[PDB]
Amino acid sequence: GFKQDIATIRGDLRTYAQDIFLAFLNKYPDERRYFKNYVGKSDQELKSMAKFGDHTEKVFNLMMEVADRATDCVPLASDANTLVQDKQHSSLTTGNFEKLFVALVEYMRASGQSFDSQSWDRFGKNLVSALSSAGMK
Ligand code: HEM
Ligand SMILES: [C-]#N
Repeated sequence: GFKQDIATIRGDLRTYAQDIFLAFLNKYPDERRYFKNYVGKSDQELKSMAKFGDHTEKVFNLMMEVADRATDCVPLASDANTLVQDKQHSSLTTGNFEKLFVALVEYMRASGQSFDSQSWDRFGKNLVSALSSAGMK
């Protein structure tokens, strides 16, 4: 279930973080231009970049924290607010986050692993709603 998935993802955090983030940029190429140092690089070129590994680790580390603090796949309003008030995410709309979770849920289904994809779908949707409520457009 959801709680086991957080353990699975944490167990190989860099590998999952990089793969899902890559699935996200490739499915939604417009989102690549938010990350200027990732423009014009192939999957393996990005995986050879130290800063890509580091960034993706930190993102999925935080996502797992929010997921672990969540009750029944609903994240904390203060966790949502953190994402909304952050300098780096100030010029985003909830649409960017929705796309990340589509790519994440798709990835889970296409993998061979027994991920609880429906719980991650709910989690994504509840996070998006919590982002709107905190003032994200
Ligand atoms: C729940 C989902 C997300 C989480 C948990 C998250 C978290 C983070 C964190 C912790 C950082 C700082 C990493 C560091 O210190 O290097 C960061 C950077 C950033 N994120 Fe996100 N993020 C999420 C979704 C998104 C989305 C959907 C976008 C837009 C496509 C986005 C755009 C950015 C940008 C532009 C930066 C700054 C780039 C840089 O470090 O040079 N984030 N994010
Ligand atoms: C943030 N990626």
